[PDB]
Amino acid sequence: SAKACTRSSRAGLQFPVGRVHRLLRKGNYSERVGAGAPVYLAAVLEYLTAEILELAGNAARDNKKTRIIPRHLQLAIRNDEELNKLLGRVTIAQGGVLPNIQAVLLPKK
Amino acid sequence: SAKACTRSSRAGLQFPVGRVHRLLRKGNYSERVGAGAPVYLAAVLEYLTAEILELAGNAARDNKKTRIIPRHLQLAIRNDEELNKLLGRVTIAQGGVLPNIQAVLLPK
Amino acid sequence: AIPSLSECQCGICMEILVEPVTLPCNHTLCKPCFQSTVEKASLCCPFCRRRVSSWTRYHTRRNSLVNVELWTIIQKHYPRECKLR
Amino acid sequence: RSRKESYSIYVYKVLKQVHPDTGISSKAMGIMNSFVNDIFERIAGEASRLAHYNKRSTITSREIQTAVRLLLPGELAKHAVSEGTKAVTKYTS
Amino acid sequence: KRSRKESYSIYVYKVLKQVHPDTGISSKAMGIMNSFVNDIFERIAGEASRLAHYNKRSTITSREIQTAVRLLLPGELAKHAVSEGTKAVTKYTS
Amino acid sequence: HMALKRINKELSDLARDPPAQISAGPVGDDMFHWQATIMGPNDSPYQGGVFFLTIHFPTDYPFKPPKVAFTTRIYHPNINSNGSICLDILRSQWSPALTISKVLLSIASLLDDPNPDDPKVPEIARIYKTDRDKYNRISREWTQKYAM
Amino acid sequence: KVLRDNIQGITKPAIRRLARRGGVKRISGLIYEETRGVLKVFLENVIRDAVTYTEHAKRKTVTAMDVVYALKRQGRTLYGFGG
Amino acid sequence: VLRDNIQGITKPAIRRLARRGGVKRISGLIYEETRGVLKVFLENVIRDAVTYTEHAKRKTVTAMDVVYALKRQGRTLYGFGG
Amino acid sequence: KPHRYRPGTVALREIRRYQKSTELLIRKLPFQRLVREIAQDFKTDLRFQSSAVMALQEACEAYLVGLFEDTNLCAIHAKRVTIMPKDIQLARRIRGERA
Amino acid sequence: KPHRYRPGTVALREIRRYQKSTELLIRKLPFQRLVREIAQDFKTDLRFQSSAVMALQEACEAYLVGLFEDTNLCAIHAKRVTIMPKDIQLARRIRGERA
DNA sequence: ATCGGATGTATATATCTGACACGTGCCTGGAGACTAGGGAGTAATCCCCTTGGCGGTTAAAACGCGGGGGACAGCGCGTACGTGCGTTTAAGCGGTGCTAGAGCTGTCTACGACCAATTGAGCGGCCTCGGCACCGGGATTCTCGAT
DNA sequence: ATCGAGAATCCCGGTGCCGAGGCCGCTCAATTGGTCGTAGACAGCTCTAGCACCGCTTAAACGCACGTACGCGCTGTCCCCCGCGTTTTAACCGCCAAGGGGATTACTCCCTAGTCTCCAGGCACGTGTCAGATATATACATCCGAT
Ligand SMILES: [Zn+2]
Ligand SMILES: [Zn+2]
Repeated sequence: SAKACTRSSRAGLQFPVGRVHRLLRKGNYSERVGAGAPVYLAAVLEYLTAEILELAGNAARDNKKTRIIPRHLQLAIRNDEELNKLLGRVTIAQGGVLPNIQAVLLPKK
Repeated sequence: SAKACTRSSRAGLQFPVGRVHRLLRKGNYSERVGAGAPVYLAAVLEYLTAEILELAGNAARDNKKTRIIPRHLQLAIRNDEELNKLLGRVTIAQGGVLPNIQAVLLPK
Repeated sequence: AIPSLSECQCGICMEILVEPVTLPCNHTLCKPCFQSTVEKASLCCPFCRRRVSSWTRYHTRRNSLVNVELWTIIQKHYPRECKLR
Repeated sequence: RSRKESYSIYVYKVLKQVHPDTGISSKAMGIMNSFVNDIFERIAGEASRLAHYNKRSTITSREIQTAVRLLLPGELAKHAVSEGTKAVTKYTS
Repeated sequence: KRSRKESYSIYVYKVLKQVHPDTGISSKAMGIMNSFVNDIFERIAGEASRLAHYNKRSTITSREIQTAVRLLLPGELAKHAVSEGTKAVTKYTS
Repeated sequence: HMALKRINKELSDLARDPPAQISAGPVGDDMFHWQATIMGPNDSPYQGGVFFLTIHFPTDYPFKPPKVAFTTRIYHPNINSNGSICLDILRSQWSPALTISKVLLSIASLLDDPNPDDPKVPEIARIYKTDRDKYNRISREWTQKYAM
Repeated sequence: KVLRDNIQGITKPAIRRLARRGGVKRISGLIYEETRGVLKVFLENVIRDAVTYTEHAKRKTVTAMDVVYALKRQGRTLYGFGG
Repeated sequence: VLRDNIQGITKPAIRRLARRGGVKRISGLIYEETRGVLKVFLENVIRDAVTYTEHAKRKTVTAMDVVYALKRQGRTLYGFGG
Repeated sequence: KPHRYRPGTVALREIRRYQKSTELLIRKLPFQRLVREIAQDFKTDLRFQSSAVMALQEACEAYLVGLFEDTNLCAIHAKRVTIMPKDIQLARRIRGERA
Repeated sequence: KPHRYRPGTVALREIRRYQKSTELLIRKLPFQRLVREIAQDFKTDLRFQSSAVMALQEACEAYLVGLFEDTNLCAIHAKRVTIMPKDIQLARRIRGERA
């Protein structure tokens, strides 16, 4: 690239590359840290954030609301397949549960 | 304690203190490492090793042998309240399982 | 058969046994000496020199360390020395 | 006073990039911050373990890629690897 | 020749001869003991590292390892392990 | 405390049946500090050699071992120049059941034969395990010059 | 100023509501004592580690971060209270 | 190339595994379920083992890769190194 | 004459009411008192942040709900609809909590 | 006239025999072939160290043996002695492997 | 198959309040230029250990049959749980006052990292003998059909 | 309740073989000695928020009654696993042979850390307003008894 603007804009990201570089350097992970690791990690983090925010926004708009609340995040995470496996052991505060009822308990015809 | 003897003997331990100090310094745990941490860690490791080995030897003597095989280690670990909790997710190769048959299945 | 006063002497503090504990090696000694030994000595029988870590760990959770059968005998037969100290 | 850093502004920028007309509350923002921190810790720790297993002292982009492939499930891992490779390639020139 | 590979075999054998002065040990059992020692070392060291990072420190002291032992071991193993470590440190200092 | 009574009984027991060619006693007004004299064993190159030792009792006795140190100079792989003693009884395998008489007997047995497997001074240990006459000679002049 | 028998404040209707959220249509009469016992065990397990964390830091107040750390150490990550 | 090797996990082997597990009586549809679940477990472990091998620029799957893959899933194994 | 609901048609409605909400179901003061009582054994005279109690409550309620789901599945497995203590015991055993 | 053991009294003998040994209950060559076939999807022309196959075999057997205990407990909970695939499914769901 | 109460849930409108989105000052952390050195890339050699083939023998697998014990369905009972009503209880909210203790700043003293010299602990390679595996014969003990 | 016969398991004595434990040579990593920069231990001050108390609603809890449906036991049927015998298939063992790739060593070069200087991006603080919660009155889905 042009080697002129900020590193986040140089790589085309929104998440900070300098802050991620500092966190990797001062986090007691290794003696040295390469020059391309923060870019990769920031890209991965931004992709995951964009995915979850898209699903949560869809859930909120399906509920006639214009703000994402923890309930919408819980619905977006639980309904999806990969995001539920990635966050299997995670508890979302004020998120509730996904509504389902076992078919045995429904009234007989 | 008086100096002019090996570090692992001033503490009275058997596990090495210099090796543990080096493994803590180069293990990417923290920037600095205190002078008493290796001694404490080596003491804890030695205590746990002795704890396992005593019960393993008792089981070996029960089985009329003068040697310890993984079966004796499994028998020692599984039959203890705290050791089983500590090594709960751990699999020991060639250890087998404890004998336990549910009372429902026995003949009447 | 009943033990005498001479044969009821602790091997560490050389006093009358109080809250005695009997190790699996059939070696008995009073509770304060046992606790001081386990805290500062090598965590074995001071006489036999055998490992008693598992026994102490298993019997501490149930308060079954003391030897009540002989403790009552000592508390009843010889009130003088035990009450004095 | 002491200042506390957070990923709030970047999360808001991503949200406005995805859904331009939806806002976000405060508790949801805190949950997002916790999620980002957790994923950072997971990937960085696995990359450190990979570097230590091979007798290296540097965390390069390939170790981050291997950590991403080991942590995330199939399609998530594929898309994350693609995005990271694209970002690094665009950054290096 | 073949490169040197460190292990905890000598010290495990020394402890075994301390506790049972008439019992040997196999090779698979020795490998299992080595793996157990390595695993416990990693657990305690990692817990201490995280604990020191939480409080904004730069040094792993005996206090951090003591608290890690308190956290990781079960109810009655922790007390005896802490006692043994404190005794070892006290003996080493003086 | 308990240490004072234990040391008093120790002195009484030592007085009842003193061992062979060793004599220990309190230095003075306090029972904590002790001084002892040891004779070189007959089956050793320390014939007719008197040796002096100082004993310091930690206040937390018997649960902590006493510390003994040579006063005179001796030629032996298990004793350093300043009087340091390398013995498993004093540091490694000490149990509260032991007595000062027992540690003195252990020191006498150490004077009987050395332990070159784990020596305090490795050079004289290897020269001892290489030849016998050199060590016997030099120990003879050491006990003739300093012990006597 | 000690407290006693405060596990009876986890009343029967509260346990019934938790079961209804869980998806339970019918409940037996001995479920409540079992639920109280499980509740006590879980709370003791979490609070022991939380108090250990707050004691290592030379504090007399347990913070939200100590509880979060204890929960994460026990394998139940919590979002929304920091970390 | 190899195909249809899941049927080498015969009925007697599954019966022996059940007997060691403490099972007194077994139905007739257990074996296919066991084959399926074992295949899933093997795929899950071998995928991580091969990933570890490929990162190290190797062509031989060592025991260290298998041990690391098992430890990565909360299935620590003692006896083959580590 | 007066209206009576068939048994089970009011408990199938509370399920829909409580699976659509996110509120906490245990009263806060009794739970806070229970938390303060439990933490008396480990260290005397502690102080709790207002957020520590909330974190404990929101973790514990979620744990209880997750346990009750498995309990309901265990009860259904035995060809019943009500949940006994043995369902809770089996769920806890299989999960590995008590072993 | 020929001596025959009643059903169920030989299964218990096998239970007592196999819970006392420590060997591997799956034949080695079929398991090695299965491992190679499964691994051939991820990367071709792979080579396996002789102890990698052994580690995989030990892990797989220690997993199946531990699964069968939960399966048997589910079967007993359902008031039966015969284990069925639904027992395996319930055990896996409660453990967290199926969900 | 519905027919009509009776209940509860969903829908539309007004409103007002506190949390969300934006703007401003600034100060600390990130960017830019430069130098030094050690970590990692690449080429070359060695030899260990992985793959492939062959023959034999024999333990384990596959197939089949007889039947008995266990899984599944159907009935009946009575008791334990659900639904509804009226009464007592303590949570929830607001407001006030006090101070224990978390949080931040300034000094300085002891502890831990770096570096050079040195030598003994621990590793690799060898070798021997006793513990454990195996085989053959016998004693003891569950098991089952018949009384 | 028992007697006895066929089958399985444990005990005991003799033989052998290989791996467990001790020994020797040596190479490098742990120990000692000295120096220096800074981490955190301690004292002092601030001001946040955690705790305790008081009064008023009214929401949730509790106790009681009725009835009914579901848990549990019993009985019957049938069919599918189990135990045993005979035959077929391929696993296991010992052996030989080839070479693929893992593991070590030497040289080089360039990528990253440490340092100094500089400035703007993000954090704390303040403010305005509109999205959503609450209150109130219809509209319709749903359930239950009755022919
Ligand atoms: Zn005593
Ligand atoms: Zn004894």
